[PDB]
Amino acid sequence: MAVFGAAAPYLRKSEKERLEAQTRPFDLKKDVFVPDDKQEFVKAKIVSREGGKVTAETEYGKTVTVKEDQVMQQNPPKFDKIEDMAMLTFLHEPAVLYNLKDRYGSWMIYTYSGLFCVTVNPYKWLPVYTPEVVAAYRGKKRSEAPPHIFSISDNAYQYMLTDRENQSILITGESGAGKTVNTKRVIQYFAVIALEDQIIQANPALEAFGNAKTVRNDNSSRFGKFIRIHFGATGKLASADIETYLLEKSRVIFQLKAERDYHIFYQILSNKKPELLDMLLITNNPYDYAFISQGETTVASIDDAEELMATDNAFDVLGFTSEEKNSMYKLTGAIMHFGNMKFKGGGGGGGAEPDGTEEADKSAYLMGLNSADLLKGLCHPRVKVGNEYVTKGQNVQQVIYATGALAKAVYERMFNWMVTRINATLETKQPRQYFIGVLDIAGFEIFDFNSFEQLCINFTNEKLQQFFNHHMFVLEQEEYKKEGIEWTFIDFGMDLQACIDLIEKPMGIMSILEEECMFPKATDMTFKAKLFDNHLGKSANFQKPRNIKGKPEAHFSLIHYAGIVDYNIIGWLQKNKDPLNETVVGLYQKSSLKLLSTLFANYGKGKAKKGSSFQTVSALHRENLNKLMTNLRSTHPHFVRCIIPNETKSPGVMDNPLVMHQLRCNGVLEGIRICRKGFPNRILYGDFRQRYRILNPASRKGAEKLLSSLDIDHNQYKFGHTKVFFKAGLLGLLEEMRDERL
Amino acid sequence: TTALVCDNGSGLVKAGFAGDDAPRAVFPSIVGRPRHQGVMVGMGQKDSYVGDEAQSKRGILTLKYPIEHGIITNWDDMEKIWHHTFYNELRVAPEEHPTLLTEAPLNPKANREKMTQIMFETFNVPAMYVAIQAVLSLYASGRTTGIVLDSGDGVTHNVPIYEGYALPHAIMRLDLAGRDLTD
Amino acid sequence: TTALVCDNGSGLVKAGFAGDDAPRAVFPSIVGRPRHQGVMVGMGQKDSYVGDEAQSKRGILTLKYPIEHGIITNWDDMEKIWHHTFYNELRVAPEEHPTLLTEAPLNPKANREKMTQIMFETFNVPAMYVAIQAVLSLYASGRTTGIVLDSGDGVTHNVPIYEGYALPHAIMRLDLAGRDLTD
Ligand SMILES: Nc1ncnc2c1ncn2[C@@H]1O[C@H](COP(=O)(O)OP(=O)(O)O)[C@@H](O)[C@H]1O
Ligand SMILES: Nc1ncnc2c1ncn2[C@@H]1O[C@H](COP(=O)(O)OP(=O)(O)O)[C@@H](O)[C@H]1O
Ligand SMILES: [Mg+2]
Ligand SMILES: [Mg+2]
Repeated sequence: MAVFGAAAPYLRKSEKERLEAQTRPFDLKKDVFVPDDKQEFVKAKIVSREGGKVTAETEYGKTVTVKEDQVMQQNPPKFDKIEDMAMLTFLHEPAVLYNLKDRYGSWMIYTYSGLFCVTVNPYKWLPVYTPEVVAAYRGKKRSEAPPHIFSISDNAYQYMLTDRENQSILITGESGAGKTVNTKRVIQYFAVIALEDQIIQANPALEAFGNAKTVRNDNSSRFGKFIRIHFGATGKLASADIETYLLEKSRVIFQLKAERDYHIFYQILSNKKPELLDMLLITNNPYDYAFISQGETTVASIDDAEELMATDNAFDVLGFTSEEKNSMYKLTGAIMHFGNMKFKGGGGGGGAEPDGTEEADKSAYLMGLNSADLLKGLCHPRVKVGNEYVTKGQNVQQVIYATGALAKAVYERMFNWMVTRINATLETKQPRQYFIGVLDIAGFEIFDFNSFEQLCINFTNEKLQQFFNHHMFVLEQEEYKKEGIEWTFIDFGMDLQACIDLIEKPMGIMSILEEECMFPKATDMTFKAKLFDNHLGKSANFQKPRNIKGKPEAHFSLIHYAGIVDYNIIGWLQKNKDPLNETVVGLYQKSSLKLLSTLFANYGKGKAKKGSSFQTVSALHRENLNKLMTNLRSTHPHFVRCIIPNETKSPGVMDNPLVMHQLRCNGVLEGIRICRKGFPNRILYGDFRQRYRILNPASRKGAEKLLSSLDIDHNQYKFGHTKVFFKAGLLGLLEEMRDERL
Repeated sequence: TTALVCDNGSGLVKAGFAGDDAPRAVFPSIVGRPRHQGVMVGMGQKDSYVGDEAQSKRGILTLKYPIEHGIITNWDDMEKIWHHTFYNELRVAPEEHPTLLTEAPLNPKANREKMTQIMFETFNVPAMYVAIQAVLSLYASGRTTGIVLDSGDGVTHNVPIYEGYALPHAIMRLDLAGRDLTD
Repeated sequence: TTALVCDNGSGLVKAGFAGDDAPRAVFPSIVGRPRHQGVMVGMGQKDSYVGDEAQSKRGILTLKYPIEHGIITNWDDMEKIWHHTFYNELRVAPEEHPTLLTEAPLNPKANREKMTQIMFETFNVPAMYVAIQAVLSLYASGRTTGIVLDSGDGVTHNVPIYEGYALPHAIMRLDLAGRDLTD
């Protein structure tokens, strides 16, 4: 342990201290966990089990009584502070929480969770990250190396070198909890093992254009950032590539009441730069504008002035000039003014024509287009039929939807072009051999007012979890075939895929919504009725909603790996539509500004494309997810979990409900549940002998004789050649009879 | 796979893939035959000109319309029209594309029966469906009620639909159409 | 807790929580069925329109009253009416609410028995009571004597009450009511 220097304590405690802490009073019979009101569970001593009534004295001194059917044992001393949750003798939902709690009490930051890694961000500087530890750590395999990110990083590096296959790392956590600095130190580790400054310099542009304020977090990130770190032929760092996925467009136009839009607009409205405001003719009052005033106007999340200044400086020190920066600023201003458009139905005709044109005039001046041409295109889109062009009629609702779709599409194209430019600037001329992926995605966010965006996020998280379950099953089967202990071949995928099939497949909620928005007279009540007719009783995951503590509204509830989640239908139909206008795109391509580059291309065998009108956000999302899964599945994945310890900044203190929510959304409970149905406890015959042979004082025959005398049933264990597998109950019985033996 | 929407109509065949904003192929439903002898040897003129091509050679052909008022009267010509539409216009194999066909109200049942038989046997389309012009026209108009007056080149008919429910006893048909206007 | 006062009557269901000045939900007692087929697909029309909704779709529905003269003749329709009243007009679950029902004098005993059985079984109300439509009217007038003439839509009756003591031998019932006047 001397190798780990003075960071050794945090990395692991000394064996002497472990032995010293092992011995402390614990009666397994009546020291079991008890349900609590303030928290999910508390540590309390049960006086006795008087029928269905019990008396538990907790650390707070309460004498509350609980039902006898929800009592559950507690970890014995000899297995406390365990490094891996897979090895815990009794696997229970709050047991992991309490073990992590008491481990962070001793400041054990990093923990194994079978295939998972649990890392809680410390609030104080620690020597674990000193580069001396990095230098001296090389040469240790994952098994013996205690928990830390470096262990899995080195394991993946070794896999990529030897097995000759791509590896990927998946990080899960809330933005602002240390994810950025964690990625920074991980890339620093990779550099040490052989452009961190460039990545740090380029991040501000990314989070400035990709984060927005939500109720849970003031700096919530939405888009699925991804970074592929490439290497040379000789296993040396070569260069890095950056890609983005699953960027949400609904946030641009529609925002919840207590949430903000993207930070770009608020930052632009900063008064410390008057030149931009005056040259863009921007109204300094955010209330006047329509797109922003709907959501929360402003919060004390982050001072936008210096953040905007830093982003501008980072752009200035980047490869491109200031004319391009002015271009993005003016295009963002143009995106801002599309909300001032107004249209009035013609008195004598169904078609609706504009009433005001000053906003249209200034916008067209901004893009260098013609106001009359733009108004004609919006009002009278041209379409190609056969070999001739014809004009189509549009009403107020259709033109409003078209304007919203145009704004969302132009913003998405701006973001994609920015990402491509950043990638090109970061690109170096080194050869690109096998890469290491790094994936950051939004978590399984849960609200009391879940909506369409939350549904998409939850669906993506559920698909990711299903992938993780499949990967873990493959690893378990590989281990079983290696050990020759092979049973229960049923795959662990369909169990979670049952809910997936109710979303993406035809006749699913998403498909039904996509069809319904096409129907000319669809309404929310009709959509709910169609959902109920097609899924109530017929599906095993669709069920009625539930009303608790006066929740504002609930229409339907789904069962996920994270529990029961209810969604609100209201508002979904209006925002699902994304009907683009072709003639406006053609006009943009004809423009005299850089915009034409972003809208360069948009819509003997005769393949058929998709109509503009037949465009919905839900489909694109699905498509994007697919084109992600067809890529991420090509690499061996690795998982990293980050858990916030408390809502407050105070170190040490914890809020049990927050930890419960983090664990539920991270899928750790799902992993433990998948592990417990099999044989999670596996022990070598040497250790088993040296620890349990004193029970029957006197290797296949010896083990068989020893177990035959313990009244162990045949189905409670698996008898192998290298390791022996036991059930949790067997371990508990062995512990009890060891306690009575001594 | 993707669905295929073809409208024979009358005097103008228009076809395309489902989900598109406008039909890809639009051309007159005309079959032309040469009425002269032909003296040049080696060119090898074909015995039947079909579709828009017949317009180019309009001056040496006897143009015939396969359908008079909705009802098909020359089945071989209709087969030629459908073959041209499927192969020389859309360049797709109907073996893997369901076909939606449009047919006017109040027509002989033998017409639909023969249409479906030809589609299923000659072209082996995996599946097909037949719809009414009025319902589709109402669909395209973004409406669920109202009375729709469809007046093509073959027949003019009025169909009232209320809340997605038709009124068969109130459907009216009149044989006056564009062809009579031209005459 | 609170009690629900449902007055089925005939041709007009009126209901509301006890202690309110006036009934909260009033709507006709009719069940409408679509007598046409429907051409537009995907709308997913329900097979039965109940209550005030049927009044907005009179032109494509056939309307049936579940109550001819006080008595109930179509029990499924009446069950639909009760379900709509409990779950849509009032939006209150009847699991924890006693109910007070009203009916005319001199009605078949099977009607009352089946009403009670349906209310206890289908809806599982904690308790229920049945009253004469005349005694309640007398209560509402702030009186304790006199005769009350209750001329509804289904049946008319006269019930003399003196000092709170009803006189069964003098109760008179006549089947002429508003429906016959409409006819
Ligand atoms: N601009 C126009 N003005 C007057 N008549 C027209 C015009 N365009 C087309 N038509 C008439 O409409 C007919 C085409 O009808 P069409 O829509 O093809 O009917 P169907 O759908 O039954 O094939 C032509 O015969 C032509 O005479
Ligand atoms: N002002 C009025 N003039 C004429 N008829 C009326 C008037 N008000 C109500 N009615 C008739 O009374 C009937 C409603 O009777 P109602 O009191 O609902 O009986 P019940 O209580 O048995 O339902 C209707 O059919 C209607 O024709
Ligand atoms: Mg037609
Ligand atoms: Mg009455």
